Amino acid sequence: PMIIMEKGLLEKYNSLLEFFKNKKVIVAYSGGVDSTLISKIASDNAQTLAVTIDNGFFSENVIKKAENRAKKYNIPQKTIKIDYLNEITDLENRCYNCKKRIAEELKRIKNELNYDIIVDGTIYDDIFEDRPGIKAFNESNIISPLSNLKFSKNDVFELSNYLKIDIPKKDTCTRIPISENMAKSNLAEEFIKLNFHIESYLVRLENIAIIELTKNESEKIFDNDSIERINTELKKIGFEKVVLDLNFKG
Amino acid sequence: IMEKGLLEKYNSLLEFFKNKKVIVAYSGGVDSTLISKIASDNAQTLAVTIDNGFFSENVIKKAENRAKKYNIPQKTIKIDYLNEITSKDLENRCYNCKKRIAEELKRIKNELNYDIIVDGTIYDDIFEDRPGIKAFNESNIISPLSNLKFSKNDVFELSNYLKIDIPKKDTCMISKENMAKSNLAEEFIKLNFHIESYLRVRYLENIAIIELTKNESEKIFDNDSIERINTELKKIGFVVLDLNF
Ligand SMILES: Nc1ncnc2c1ncn2[C@@H]1O[C@H](COP(=O)(O)OP(=O)(O)NP(=O)(O)O)[C@@H](O)[C@H]1O
Ligand SMILES: Nc1ncnc2c1ncn2[C@@H]1O[C@H](COP(=O)(O)OP(=O)(O)NP(=O)(O)O)[C@@H](O)[C@H]1O
Repeated sequence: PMIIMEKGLLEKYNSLLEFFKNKKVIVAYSGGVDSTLISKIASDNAQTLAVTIDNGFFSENVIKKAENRAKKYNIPQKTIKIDYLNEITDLENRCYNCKKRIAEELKRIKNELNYDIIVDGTIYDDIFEDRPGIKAFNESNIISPLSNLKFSKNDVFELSNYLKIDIPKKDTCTRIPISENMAKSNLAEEFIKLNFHIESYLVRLENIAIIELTKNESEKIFDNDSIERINTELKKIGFEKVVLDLNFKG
Repeated sequence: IMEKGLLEKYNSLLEFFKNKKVIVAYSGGVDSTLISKIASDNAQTLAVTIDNGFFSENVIKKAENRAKKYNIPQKTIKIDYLNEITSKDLENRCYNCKKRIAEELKRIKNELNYDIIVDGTIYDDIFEDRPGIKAFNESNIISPLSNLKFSKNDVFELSNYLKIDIPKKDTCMISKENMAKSNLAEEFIKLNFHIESYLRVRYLENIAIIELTKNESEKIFDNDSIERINTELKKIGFVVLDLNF
């Protein structure tokens, strides 16, 4: 080994090295950190083409940055345009259908170019979240090696740094109280107070319920049952997320 | 409008727009849709969307379709801003970039011999740090929602009273210091509490949002863990746990 890194990450990296060997690899490339990492590893070790599908959901600035970032790392890259907007397909089934249309090109591109595999930049952390398009890519036989090797996001950052891939800066363009929300707050307090016998002092932003409380009550909510009930019911009041302050007051 | 406060703001807008030719800096978002619709119902109005390459086609199309839906006259003007190197600070890149939009809006106002340019900045916005607000002011672009002290709730309420739909979430939908802070928080909790499975630390406004699976959740439940995790994730300078596992 030419880099010294933790054995866990080194095994994952080595698995990637062997997997790409002697393959012609189409990489589904979005320009982000995750798909940049695997594009660079593939291109350093195999005949590789990073393919960006421009379906109208990425601005020119984002597309240009992805192209310049591939050139910077000597990753062969092409941007292929589809007019997906004019071919519409449902309620968020757009996610699956939008991603499926991206998956369907690339599979066309892989067959036209007689390449061997398509890989993407989906990581292990991603498959625990609600991302419908992961199904859509699997249905086109697009492999997620970072997910197969159980890459966390931390593993992506560390491996990127070892391979001297810069984390891209933010476009952005920082810091971000009325009362309906006083009503939601109080009813959330009243609900938990009445149901968990939370006599002691205890719900605070952007429709997110921030709960504060003391240690003695804290042992009561630890059972998942409570949390499952507390998360659904404080969302019935319309809070989109329920969250608990780990700063237990005196 | 069941509220006199909101009724007064609305009436102030109607009175100000009467008999004026109004250019609206229109992005398709809730705020500039609200003032475009009020201008458009009460005055000769043109909603202008500047396509500078930082908005996707989908966003442009949705703004155009949203204008058509509410009978707001609308035009998308494309500029090739990306080809111009004029700024190099993240606050001067914003400022100079927004200046380029403002300058295009001012060109259109003079060419069409219109009277005023208004935008959708609200009162809440001016307390946050957004560089381009300076740039629009320097082109004499007015912020009526800010001048009348619209909060975010006032916009939502007035929109509902005027039957403007609040747009749904976009399909399938961050500095280096905060990526770094988050990453160190994950590393800390994973290594210390044997969180083999999924663990992530989301950051909003320097607040640590911890995410994890049900099976791992049993590990952190004891007060001891939370006391240590709350102090140490503040050592990084951020602490709260998302109850939706
Ligand atoms: N327009 C696109 N063209 C090509 N590949 C794409 C495109 N959009 C997404 N992908 C791929 O699909 C993967 C998963 O999509 P997504 O759920 O949006 O993850 P992601 O957060 O964008 N990953 P990344 O941006 O590379 O760090 C990405 O890592 C890319 O490999
Ligand atoms: N591309 C654009 N073309 C025309 N006007 C624009 C454009 N982008 C922004 N504006 C105007 O500038 C105002 C303030 O900019 P900004 O705060 O970035 O937009 P925004 O849509 O209000 N985002 P947000 O306040 O977070 O909802 C908008 O309300 C619009 O009136």
